[PDB]
Amino acid sequence: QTDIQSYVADMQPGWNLGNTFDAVGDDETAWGNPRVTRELIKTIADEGYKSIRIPVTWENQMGNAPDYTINEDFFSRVEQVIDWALEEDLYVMLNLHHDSWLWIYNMEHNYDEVMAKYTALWEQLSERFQGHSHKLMFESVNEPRFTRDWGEIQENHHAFLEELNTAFYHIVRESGGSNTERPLVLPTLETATSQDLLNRLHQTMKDLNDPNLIATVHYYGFWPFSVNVAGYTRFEEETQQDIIDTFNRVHNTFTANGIPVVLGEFGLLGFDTSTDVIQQGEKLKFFEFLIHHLNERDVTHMLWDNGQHLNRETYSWYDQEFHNMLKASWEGRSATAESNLIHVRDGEPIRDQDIQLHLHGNELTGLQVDGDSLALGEDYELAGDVLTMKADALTALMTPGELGTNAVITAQFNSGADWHFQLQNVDEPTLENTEGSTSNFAIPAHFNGDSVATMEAVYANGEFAGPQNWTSFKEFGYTFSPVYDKGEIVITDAFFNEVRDDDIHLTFHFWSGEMVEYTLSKNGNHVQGRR
Repeated sequence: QTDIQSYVADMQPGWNLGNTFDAVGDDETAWGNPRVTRELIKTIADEGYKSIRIPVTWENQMGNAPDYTINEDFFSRVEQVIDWALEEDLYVMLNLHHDSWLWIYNMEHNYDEVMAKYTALWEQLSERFQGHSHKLMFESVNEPRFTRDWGEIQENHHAFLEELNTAFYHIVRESGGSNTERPLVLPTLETATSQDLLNRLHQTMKDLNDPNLIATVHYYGFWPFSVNVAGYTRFEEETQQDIIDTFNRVHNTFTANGIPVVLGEFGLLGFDTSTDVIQQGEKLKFFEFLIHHLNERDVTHMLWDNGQHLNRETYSWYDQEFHNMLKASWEGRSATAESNLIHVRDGEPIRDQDIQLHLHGNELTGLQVDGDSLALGEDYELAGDVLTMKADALTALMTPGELGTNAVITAQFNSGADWHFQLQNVDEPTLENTEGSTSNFAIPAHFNGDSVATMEAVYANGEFAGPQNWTSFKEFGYTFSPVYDKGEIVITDAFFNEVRDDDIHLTFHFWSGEMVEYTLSKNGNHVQGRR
Protein backbone atom coordinates (compact mmCIF):
# COMPACT_ATOMS: atom_id res chain seq x y z
CA GLN A 1 0.00 0.00 0.00
CA THR A 2 1.55 3.28 -1.23
CA ASP A 3 1.96 6.43 0.85
CA ILE A 4 -0.77 8.34 -0.96
CA GLN A 5 -3.22 5.46 -0.39
CA SER A 6 -2.37 5.34 3.32
CA TYR A 7 -2.84 9.09 3.47
CA VAL A 8 -6.30 8.93 1.89
CA ALA A 9 -7.28 5.88 3.98
CA ASP A 10 -6.16 7.78 7.06
CA MET A 11 -8.62 10.49 6.05
CA GLN A 12 -11.60 8.16 6.59
CA PRO A 13 -14.23 9.54 7.38
CA GLY A 14 -14.54 13.21 6.44
CA TRP A 15 -16.97 16.06 7.04
CA ASN A 16 -17.84 19.12 4.88
CA LEU A 17 -18.05 22.62 6.34
CA GLY A 18 -20.98 23.29 3.99
CA ASN A 19 -22.73 26.59 3.17
CA THR A 20 -20.09 28.50 5.11
CA PHE A 21 -17.01 30.04 3.39
CA ASP A 22 -18.59 28.72 0.20
CA ALA A 23 -21.67 30.92 0.66
CA VAL A 24 -22.32 33.35 -2.19
CA GLY A 25 -22.50 36.71 -0.41
CA ASP A 26 -20.54 39.26 1.63
CA ASP A 27 -19.02 36.61 3.91
CA GLU A 28 -19.37 33.06 5.26
CA THR A 29 -22.50 33.94 7.27
CA ALA A 30 -24.43 34.96 4.15
CA TRP A 31 -26.32 31.66 3.92
CA GLY A 32 -27.45 31.39 7.52
CA ASN A 33 -24.59 29.59 9.28
CA PRO A 34 -22.64 31.38 12.05
CA ARG A 35 -18.96 32.30 11.84
CA VAL A 36 -16.80 29.27 12.47
CA THR A 37 -15.92 28.68 16.10
CA ARG A 38 -13.04 26.66 17.55
CA GLU A 39 -15.56 24.39 19.22
CA LEU A 40 -17.18 23.46 15.90
CA ILE A 41 -13.89 22.08 14.63
CA LYS A 42 -13.14 20.41 17.95
CA THR A 43 -16.59 18.75 17.91
CA ILE A 44 -16.17 17.42 14.39
CA ALA A 45 -12.93 15.80 15.55
CA ASP A 46 -14.53 14.52 18.78
CA GLU A 47 -17.33 12.85 16.84
CA GLY A 48 -14.76 10.63 15.14
CA TYR A 49 -14.20 12.49 11.86
CA LYS A 50 -10.60 12.28 10.70
CA SER A 51 -10.71 14.83 7.87
CA ILE A 52 -12.54 18.00 6.95
CA ARG A 53 -13.32 19.66 3.62
CA ILE A 54 -13.40 23.43 3.71
CA PRO A 55 -15.13 24.69 0.57
CA VAL A 56 -14.48 28.34 -0.20
CA THR A 57 -16.09 30.64 -2.73
CA TRP A 58 -13.66 33.48 -3.42
CA GLU A 59 -15.27 35.70 -6.07
CA ASN A 60 -16.76 38.19 -3.61
CA GLN A 61 -13.45 38.44 -1.77
CA MET A 62 -11.19 39.20 -4.70
CA GLY A 63 -9.69 42.57 -5.62
CA ASN A 64 -9.48 43.76 -9.22
CA ALA A 65 -7.18 42.76 -12.07
CA PRO A 66 -4.35 41.98 -12.39
CA ASP A 67 -3.53 40.93 -8.80
CA TYR A 68 -7.01 39.90 -7.65
CA THR A 69 -5.69 40.10 -4.11
CA ILE A 70 -7.89 38.18 -1.69
CA ASN A 71 -9.44 40.27 1.10
CA GLU A 72 -6.99 39.85 3.97
CA ASP A 73 -9.64 39.45 6.70
CA PHE A 74 -11.56 36.73 4.88
CA PHE A 75 -8.27 35.05 4.01
CA SER A 76 -6.94 35.11 7.56
CA ARG A 77 -10.26 33.64 8.73
CA VAL A 78 -10.24 30.66 6.35
CA GLU A 79 -6.58 30.20 7.32
CA GLN A 80 -7.44 30.32 11.03
CA VAL A 81 -10.06 27.60 10.57
CA ILE A 82 -7.52 25.48 8.64
CA ASP A 83 -5.01 25.90 11.47
CA TRP A 84 -7.64 24.86 14.02
CA ALA A 85 -8.44 21.72 12.04
CA LEU A 86 -4.75 20.86 11.70
CA GLU A 87 -4.33 21.29 15.49
CA GLU A 88 -7.06 18.66 15.93
CA ASP A 89 -4.84 16.36 13.87
CA LEU A 90 -7.44 16.48 11.07
CA TYR A 91 -6.77 16.25 7.35
CA VAL A 92 -7.99 19.34 5.53
CA MET A 93 -9.15 19.75 1.91
CA LEU A 94 -9.22 23.35 0.60
CA ASN A 95 -10.75 24.31 -2.77
CA LEU A 96 -12.30 26.90 -5.00
CA HIS A 97 -16.00 26.19 -4.73
CA HIS A 98 -18.97 28.07 -6.23
CA ASP A 99 -16.47 30.06 -8.29
CA SER A 100 -17.04 27.12 -10.65
CA TRP A 101 -20.44 28.27 -11.94
CA LEU A 102 -20.05 31.94 -10.93
CA TRP A 103 -17.22 32.65 -13.41
CA ILE A 104 -14.89 29.68 -14.13
CA TYR A 105 -17.89 28.33 -16.09
CA ASN A 106 -17.47 30.85 -18.89
CA MET A 107 -14.01 29.81 -19.98
CA GLU A 108 -14.95 29.33 -23.64
CA HIS A 109 -15.96 32.97 -24.11
CA ASN A 110 -13.78 34.58 -21.43
CA TYR A 111 -10.67 32.38 -21.39
CA ASP A 112 -7.88 34.82 -20.59
CA GLU A 113 -9.70 36.45 -17.70
CA VAL A 114 -10.83 33.14 -16.23
CA MET A 115 -7.31 31.71 -16.43
CA ALA A 116 -5.91 34.91 -14.97
CA LYS A 117 -8.24 34.83 -11.91
CA TYR A 118 -7.77 31.08 -11.43
CA THR A 119 -4.02 31.51 -11.61
CA ALA A 120 -3.99 34.45 -9.19
CA LEU A 121 -6.13 32.49 -6.72
CA TRP A 122 -4.01 29.36 -6.71
CA GLU A 123 -0.85 31.47 -6.55
CA GLN A 124 -2.14 33.22 -3.46
CA LEU A 125 -3.39 30.02 -1.84
CA SER A 126 -0.10 28.26 -2.62
CA GLU A 127 1.93 31.07 -1.13
CA ARG A 128 -0.24 31.41 1.98
CA PHE A 129 0.00 27.73 2.94
CA GLN A 130 3.50 27.01 1.68
CA GLY A 131 4.78 26.08 5.13
CA HIS A 132 1.69 24.12 6.20
CA SER A 133 1.63 20.40 7.02
CA HIS A 134 1.05 17.85 4.24
CA LYS A 135 -2.22 16.88 5.93
CA LEU A 136 -3.59 19.95 4.20
CA MET A 137 -4.42 19.16 0.55
CA PHE A 138 -5.61 21.33 -2.37
CA GLU A 139 -8.61 20.66 -4.58
CA SER A 140 -8.52 22.47 -7.93
CA VAL A 141 -12.18 23.39 -8.43
CA ASN A 142 -15.53 22.15 -7.09
CA GLU A 143 -17.86 20.34 -9.53
CA PRO A 144 -16.41 22.03 -12.68
CA ARG A 145 -18.95 22.80 -15.41
CA PHE A 146 -18.90 24.94 -18.56
CA THR A 147 -21.30 26.76 -20.90
CA ARG A 148 -23.48 24.44 -22.93
CA ASP A 149 -23.75 25.23 -26.63
CA TRP A 150 -25.78 22.05 -27.18
CA GLY A 151 -25.14 19.89 -24.12
CA GLU A 152 -23.16 19.38 -21.13
CA ILE A 153 -21.09 17.50 -22.07
CA GLN A 154 -18.87 18.61 -24.96
CA GLU A 155 -15.39 17.76 -26.18
CA ASN A 156 -13.91 21.19 -25.47
CA HIS A 157 -15.20 21.05 -21.88
CA HIS A 158 -12.81 18.18 -21.18
CA ALA A 159 -9.92 20.22 -22.51
CA PHE A 160 -10.93 23.18 -20.37
CA LEU A 161 -11.03 21.03 -17.24
CA GLU A 162 -7.68 19.47 -18.12
CA GLU A 163 -6.18 22.91 -18.67
CA LEU A 164 -7.44 24.05 -15.29
CA ASN A 165 -6.21 20.94 -13.50
CA THR A 166 -2.80 21.21 -15.17
CA ALA A 167 -2.36 24.94 -14.55
CA PHE A 168 -3.34 24.32 -10.90
CA TYR A 169 -0.84 21.45 -10.64
CA HIS A 170 2.07 23.50 -11.97
CA ILE A 171 1.25 26.56 -9.87
CA VAL A 172 1.33 24.50 -6.67
CA ARG A 173 4.40 22.38 -7.56
CA GLU A 174 6.24 25.53 -8.69
CA SER A 175 5.63 27.04 -5.27
CA GLY A 176 7.88 24.37 -3.74
CA GLY A 177 8.40 23.96 0.01
CA SER A 178 5.64 21.84 1.53
CA ASN A 179 3.72 22.41 -1.72
CA THR A 180 6.16 20.13 -3.58
CA GLU A 181 4.75 16.88 -2.19
CA ARG A 182 1.45 18.30 -1.00
CA PRO A 183 -1.36 15.99 -2.09
CA LEU A 184 -3.56 17.44 -4.85
CA VAL A 185 -7.18 16.52 -5.43
CA LEU A 186 -8.56 16.49 -8.96
CA PRO A 187 -12.21 16.22 -10.02
CA THR A 188 -13.97 14.60 -12.91
CA LEU A 189 -16.21 16.96 -14.86
CA GLU A 190 -19.12 18.00 -12.62
CA THR A 191 -17.51 15.53 -10.20
CA ALA A 192 -19.69 12.94 -11.97
CA THR A 193 -18.98 9.22 -12.38
CA SER A 194 -19.70 8.15 -15.95
CA GLN A 195 -16.97 6.00 -17.46
CA ASP A 196 -15.82 8.61 -20.00
CA LEU A 197 -15.31 11.28 -17.31
CA LEU A 198 -13.44 8.82 -15.10
CA ASN A 199 -11.23 7.92 -18.04
CA ARG A 200 -10.42 11.54 -18.84
CA LEU A 201 -9.45 12.27 -15.23
CA HIS A 202 -7.30 9.13 -15.37
CA GLN A 203 -5.60 10.43 -18.48
CA THR A 204 -4.93 13.82 -16.83
CA MET A 205 -3.40 12.08 -13.81
CA LYS A 206 -1.19 9.89 -16.03
CA ASP A 207 -0.05 13.02 -17.88
CA LEU A 208 0.82 14.77 -14.62
CA ASN A 209 2.85 11.69 -13.62
CA ASP A 210 2.80 12.53 -9.90
CA PRO A 211 2.69 10.16 -6.92
CA ASN A 212 0.69 12.57 -4.74
CA LEU A 213 -2.60 12.89 -6.59
CA ILE A 214 -6.12 12.00 -5.50
CA ALA A 215 -9.19 11.54 -7.66
CA THR A 216 -12.47 12.97 -6.43
CA VAL A 217 -16.12 12.49 -7.24
CA HIS A 218 -19.46 13.37 -5.61
CA TYR A 219 -22.57 11.23 -5.10
CA TYR A 220 -26.08 12.10 -3.93
CA GLY A 221 -27.84 8.84 -4.73
CA PHE A 222 -30.04 7.57 -7.54
CA TRP A 223 -31.91 10.73 -8.51
CA PRO A 224 -35.61 9.75 -8.26
CA PHE A 225 -35.13 8.28 -4.80
CA SER A 226 -32.82 11.06 -3.69
CA VAL A 227 -35.53 13.69 -4.25
CA ASN A 228 -38.60 11.48 -3.71
CA VAL A 229 -40.29 11.69 -7.12
CA ALA A 230 -41.74 9.24 -9.67
CA GLY A 231 -42.70 6.92 -6.81
CA TYR A 232 -39.22 6.14 -5.52
CA THR A 233 -40.21 6.39 -1.86
CA ARG A 234 -38.31 3.29 -0.71
CA PHE A 235 -34.63 2.33 -0.75
CA GLU A 236 -35.15 -0.39 -3.37
CA GLU A 237 -33.28 -2.41 -5.98
CA GLU A 238 -32.50 0.41 -8.45
CA THR A 239 -31.07 2.79 -5.86
CA GLN A 240 -28.87 -0.04 -4.55
CA GLN A 241 -27.76 -1.13 -8.01
CA ASP A 242 -26.90 2.47 -8.87
CA ILE A 243 -24.58 2.59 -5.87
CA ILE A 244 -22.94 -0.73 -6.88
CA ASP A 245 -22.48 0.17 -10.57
CA THR A 246 -21.21 3.66 -9.77
CA PHE A 247 -18.53 2.67 -7.33
CA ASN A 248 -17.54 -0.39 -9.33
CA ARG A 249 -16.64 1.97 -12.16
CA VAL A 250 -14.85 4.29 -9.75
CA HIS A 251 -12.94 1.42 -8.15
CA ASN A 252 -11.90 -0.24 -11.40
CA THR A 253 -10.72 3.01 -12.92
CA PHE A 254 -8.74 4.53 -10.04
CA THR A 255 -8.41 2.54 -6.84
CA ALA A 256 -7.50 -0.70 -8.63
CA ASN A 257 -4.73 1.20 -10.45
CA GLY A 258 -3.29 2.75 -7.28
CA ILE A 259 -5.12 6.06 -7.54
CA PRO A 260 -6.98 6.74 -4.30
CA VAL A 261 -10.48 8.16 -4.45
CA VAL A 262 -12.15 10.71 -2.21
CA LEU A 263 -15.92 10.94 -2.35
CA GLY A 264 -15.65 14.66 -1.59
CA GLU A 265 -19.38 15.07 -0.99
CA PHE A 266 -22.20 12.65 -0.34
CA GLY A 267 -25.73 12.92 1.01
CA LEU A 268 -29.19 12.73 -0.51
CA LEU A 269 -30.23 15.45 -2.96
CA GLY A 270 -33.65 16.10 -1.41
CA PHE A 271 -31.86 17.22 1.75
CA ASP A 272 -31.53 20.60 -0.02
CA THR A 273 -35.29 20.86 0.50
CA SER A 274 -35.29 19.01 3.86
CA THR A 275 -34.17 15.77 5.55
CA ASP A 276 -37.94 15.19 5.98
CA VAL A 277 -38.24 14.48 2.26
CA ILE A 278 -36.79 10.97 2.72
CA GLN A 279 -38.60 8.56 5.06
CA GLN A 280 -36.39 7.96 8.10
CA GLY A 281 -35.96 4.18 7.79
CA GLU A 282 -35.30 4.33 4.06
CA LYS A 283 -32.76 7.09 4.65
CA LEU A 284 -30.91 5.03 7.28
CA LYS A 285 -30.93 2.01 4.98
CA PHE A 286 -29.56 4.13 2.12
CA PHE A 287 -26.59 5.42 4.11
CA GLU A 288 -25.83 2.02 5.67
CA PHE A 289 -25.76 0.39 2.25
CA LEU A 290 -23.73 3.19 0.67
CA ILE A 291 -21.05 3.32 3.33
CA HIS A 292 -20.74 -0.47 3.35
CA HIS A 293 -20.06 -0.48 -0.36
CA LEU A 294 -17.62 2.45 -0.12
CA ASN A 295 -15.73 0.57 2.60
CA GLU A 296 -15.48 -2.50 0.40
CA ARG A 297 -13.81 -0.36 -2.28
CA ASP A 298 -11.51 1.80 -0.10
CA VAL A 299 -13.32 5.05 -0.94
CA THR A 300 -12.70 7.76 1.63
CA HIS A 301 -15.97 9.68 2.00
CA MET A 302 -16.87 13.16 3.24
CA LEU A 303 -20.41 14.01 4.37
CA TRP A 304 -22.04 17.13 2.97
CA ASP A 305 -23.28 19.17 5.98
CA ASN A 306 -24.72 22.57 5.03
CA GLY A 307 -25.74 23.15 8.64
CA GLN A 308 -28.65 20.71 8.58
CA HIS A 309 -26.96 17.69 10.22
CA LEU A 310 -24.79 19.01 13.05
CA ASN A 311 -26.55 21.71 15.06
CA ARG A 312 -23.80 24.33 15.12
CA GLU A 313 -25.36 26.19 18.04
CA THR A 314 -25.48 23.16 20.34
CA TYR A 315 -22.66 21.14 18.80
CA SER A 316 -24.85 18.04 18.68
CA TRP A 317 -26.54 16.21 15.79
CA TYR A 318 -30.09 17.21 14.92
CA ASP A 319 -30.66 13.54 14.16
CA GLN A 320 -28.76 11.31 16.56
CA GLU A 321 -30.18 8.14 14.97
CA PHE A 322 -28.78 9.18 11.58
CA HIS A 323 -25.35 9.99 12.90
CA ASN A 324 -25.30 6.78 14.92
CA MET A 325 -25.97 4.88 11.69
CA LEU A 326 -23.08 6.63 9.93
CA LYS A 327 -20.80 6.08 12.93
CA ALA A 328 -21.66 2.39 13.04
CA SER A 329 -21.23 2.16 9.28
CA TRP A 330 -17.62 3.34 9.48
CA GLU A 331 -16.78 0.08 11.29
CA GLY A 332 -19.14 -2.44 9.72
CA ARG A 333 -22.69 -3.26 8.69
CA SER A 334 -25.82 -2.65 10.75
CA ALA A 335 -28.96 -4.74 10.65
CA THR A 336 -32.00 -2.98 9.28
CA ALA A 337 -35.60 -3.92 8.60
CA GLU A 338 -38.26 -3.44 5.91
CA SER A 339 -39.44 -0.42 7.84
CA ASN A 340 -38.62 1.62 10.93
CA LEU A 341 -42.35 1.82 11.58
CA ILE A 342 -44.76 -0.69 13.12
CA HIS A 343 -48.38 0.17 12.32
CA VAL A 344 -51.25 -0.88 14.55
CA ARG A 345 -54.85 0.07 13.74
CA ASP A 346 -56.52 1.72 16.72
CA GLY A 347 -60.01 0.42 15.94
CA GLU A 348 -58.85 -3.20 15.53
CA PRO A 349 -58.14 -5.97 18.04
CA ILE A 350 -54.41 -6.12 18.66
CA ARG A 351 -52.67 -9.17 17.21
CA ASP A 352 -49.19 -10.61 16.74
CA GLN A 353 -47.20 -8.64 14.14
CA ASP A 354 -44.40 -9.84 11.88
CA ILE A 355 -41.48 -7.66 10.79
CA GLN A 356 -38.88 -8.52 8.20
CA LEU A 357 -35.33 -7.84 9.37
CA HIS A 358 -32.24 -7.43 7.23
CA LEU A 359 -29.56 -8.92 9.41
CA HIS A 360 -26.70 -7.99 7.05
CA GLY A 361 -24.51 -10.65 8.65
CA ASN A 362 -25.40 -9.68 12.22
CA GLU A 363 -27.53 -11.35 14.88
CA LEU A 364 -30.43 -10.12 16.98
CA THR A 365 -29.44 -10.15 20.66
CA GLY A 366 -32.33 -8.31 22.26
CA LEU A 367 -35.20 -5.83 22.30
CA GLN A 368 -35.56 -2.89 24.66
CA VAL A 369 -38.17 -0.29 25.45
CA ASP A 370 -36.92 2.80 27.27
CA GLY A 371 -33.70 1.05 28.18
CA ASP A 372 -35.44 -2.04 29.60
CA SER A 373 -35.11 -5.45 27.96
CA LEU A 374 -38.33 -7.04 26.69
CA ALA A 375 -39.35 -10.59 27.51
CA LEU A 376 -38.34 -13.42 25.20
CA GLY A 377 -41.41 -15.46 24.25
CA GLU A 378 -43.91 -13.30 26.12
CA ASP A 379 -43.16 -10.02 24.28
CA TYR A 380 -41.41 -11.17 21.13
CA GLU A 381 -40.16 -14.08 19.05
CA LEU A 382 -37.66 -14.53 16.25
CA ALA A 383 -37.74 -17.03 13.39
CA GLY A 384 -34.73 -16.71 11.13
CA ASP A 385 -34.80 -13.00 10.30
CA VAL A 386 -38.50 -12.52 10.91
CA LEU A 387 -39.23 -10.69 14.17
CA THR A 388 -42.63 -11.09 15.80
CA MET A 389 -44.09 -8.67 18.34
CA LYS A 390 -46.55 -10.47 20.60
CA ALA A 391 -50.06 -9.05 20.93
CA ASP A 392 -49.84 -8.63 24.70
CA ALA A 393 -46.64 -6.57 24.48
CA LEU A 394 -48.19 -4.30 21.86
CA THR A 395 -51.28 -3.95 24.05
CA ALA A 396 -49.05 -3.07 26.99
CA LEU A 397 -47.02 -0.53 25.01
CA MET A 398 -50.00 1.22 23.47
CA THR A 399 -52.85 3.50 24.49
CA PRO A 400 -56.34 3.28 22.93
CA GLY A 401 -57.38 6.55 21.27
CA GLU A 402 -53.80 7.90 21.25
CA LEU A 403 -52.73 8.22 17.63
CA GLY A 404 -49.09 8.62 16.66
CA THR A 405 -45.87 7.19 18.08
CA ASN A 406 -46.84 5.17 21.15
CA ALA A 407 -43.41 3.71 21.93
CA VAL A 408 -39.98 2.93 20.50
CA ILE A 409 -38.84 -0.68 20.27
CA THR A 410 -35.07 -0.85 20.14
CA ALA A 411 -33.62 -3.88 18.36
CA GLN A 412 -30.11 -4.75 19.52
CA PHE A 413 -27.66 -6.83 17.50
CA ASN A 414 -24.30 -8.48 18.15
CA SER A 415 -22.72 -5.82 15.92
CA GLY A 416 -23.66 -2.46 14.40
CA ALA A 417 -26.16 0.20 15.42
CA ASP A 418 -29.49 -0.43 17.12
CA TRP A 419 -32.54 -0.39 14.86
CA HIS A 420 -35.47 1.60 16.25
CA PHE A 421 -39.10 0.75 15.50
CA GLN A 422 -41.56 3.59 16.00
CA LEU A 423 -44.77 1.93 17.24
CA GLN A 424 -47.51 3.86 15.44
CA ASN A 425 -51.08 3.78 16.64
CA VAL A 426 -52.91 4.82 13.46
CA ASP A 427 -56.35 5.44 12.12
CA GLU A 428 -57.46 6.07 8.54
CA PRO A 429 -56.26 9.57 7.62
CA THR A 430 -58.86 12.05 6.37
CA LEU A 431 -58.85 15.28 4.39
CA GLU A 432 -61.24 18.23 4.31
CA ASN A 433 -62.82 20.53 1.75
CA THR A 434 -61.16 23.90 1.35
CA GLU A 435 -60.78 26.72 -1.13
CA GLY A 436 -58.28 29.47 -1.79
CA SER A 437 -55.66 30.98 -4.06
CA THR A 438 -52.92 29.07 -5.84
CA SER A 439 -50.49 31.06 -3.70
CA ASN A 440 -51.95 29.99 -0.36
CA PHE A 441 -53.58 26.59 -0.78
CA ALA A 442 -53.57 24.09 2.08
CA ILE A 443 -55.73 20.98 2.53
CA PRO A 444 -56.74 20.60 6.18
CA ALA A 445 -55.73 17.10 7.15
CA HIS A 446 -56.22 14.58 9.92
CA PHE A 447 -53.04 12.54 9.75
CA ASN A 448 -54.22 10.25 12.55
CA GLY A 449 -50.74 8.94 13.40
CA ASP A 450 -49.94 8.22 9.75
CA SER A 451 -47.43 9.94 7.46
CA VAL A 452 -47.45 10.99 3.80
CA ALA A 453 -45.01 9.11 1.58
CA THR A 454 -45.90 10.70 -1.71
CA MET A 455 -48.65 12.26 -3.87
CA GLU A 456 -50.04 11.52 -7.31
CA ALA A 457 -51.71 14.16 -9.45
CA VAL A 458 -53.57 13.33 -12.66
CA TYR A 459 -56.18 15.20 -14.69
CA ALA A 460 -59.72 13.85 -14.95
CA ASN A 461 -58.79 12.21 -18.28
CA GLY A 462 -55.90 10.25 -16.74
CA GLU A 463 -53.24 12.71 -17.93
CA PHE A 464 -50.30 13.38 -15.60
CA ALA A 465 -50.51 16.85 -14.05
CA GLY A 466 -48.01 19.30 -12.55
CA PRO A 467 -44.18 19.49 -12.82
CA GLN A 468 -42.31 16.46 -14.19
CA ASN A 469 -45.37 15.36 -16.13
CA TRP A 470 -43.58 12.22 -17.33
CA THR A 471 -44.80 10.68 -14.05
CA SER A 472 -47.90 10.93 -11.86
CA PHE A 473 -45.80 10.98 -8.66
CA LYS A 474 -44.99 14.57 -7.73
CA GLU A 475 -41.76 15.64 -6.09
CA PHE A 476 -42.01 15.81 -2.29
CA GLY A 477 -41.68 19.31 -0.85
CA TYR A 478 -41.39 21.09 -4.18
CA THR A 479 -45.01 20.43 -5.16
CA PHE A 480 -46.63 19.60 -1.86
CA SER A 481 -45.78 19.53 1.80
CA PRO A 482 -47.20 17.68 4.79
CA VAL A 483 -47.19 20.01 7.82
CA TYR A 484 -47.98 17.83 10.82
CA ASP A 485 -47.99 20.50 13.54
CA LYS A 486 -50.43 22.58 11.46
CA GLY A 487 -52.55 19.56 10.52
CA GLU A 488 -52.45 20.35 6.82
CA ILE A 489 -50.96 19.55 3.44
CA VAL A 490 -49.73 22.55 1.47
CA ILE A 491 -50.00 22.50 -2.31
CA THR A 492 -47.38 24.88 -3.70
CA ASP A 493 -47.36 27.78 -6.17
CA ALA A 494 -44.82 25.78 -8.17
CA PHE A 495 -47.36 22.95 -8.51
CA PHE A 496 -50.14 25.24 -9.65
CA ASN A 497 -47.95 27.16 -12.13
CA GLU A 498 -47.77 23.96 -14.20
CA VAL A 499 -51.36 22.73 -14.16
CA ARG A 500 -54.06 23.76 -16.63
CA ASP A 501 -57.54 24.92 -15.61
CA ASP A 502 -59.11 21.52 -14.93
CA ASP A 503 -60.13 18.99 -12.31
CA ILE A 504 -57.08 17.31 -10.83
CA HIS A 505 -57.29 14.11 -8.80
CA LEU A 506 -54.70 13.78 -6.08
CA THR A 507 -53.80 10.41 -4.62
CA PHE A 508 -51.96 10.64 -1.29
CA HIS A 509 -49.81 7.60 -0.44
CA PHE A 510 -49.19 6.99 3.25
CA TRP A 511 -46.51 4.80 4.80
CA SER A 512 -49.19 2.70 6.46
CA GLY A 513 -50.18 1.66 2.94
CA GLU A 514 -53.34 3.79 3.12
CA MET A 515 -54.15 5.83 0.02
CA VAL A 516 -56.49 8.80 0.11
CA GLU A 517 -58.16 10.41 -2.91
CA TYR A 518 -58.80 14.15 -3.15
CA THR A 519 -59.92 16.48 -5.92
CA LEU A 520 -58.94 19.99 -6.99
CA SER A 521 -60.72 22.35 -9.36
CA LYS A 522 -58.36 25.04 -10.62
CA ASN A 523 -59.59 28.17 -12.39
CA GLY A 524 -57.11 31.02 -12.76
CA ASN A 525 -55.87 31.88 -9.28
CA HIS A 526 -58.66 30.09 -7.46
CA VAL A 527 -58.65 26.46 -6.44
CA GLN A 528 -61.38 24.40 -4.82
CA GLY A 529 -60.51 21.27 -2.88
CA ARG A 530 -63.04 18.51 -2.23
CA ARG A 531 -62.82 15.41 0.01
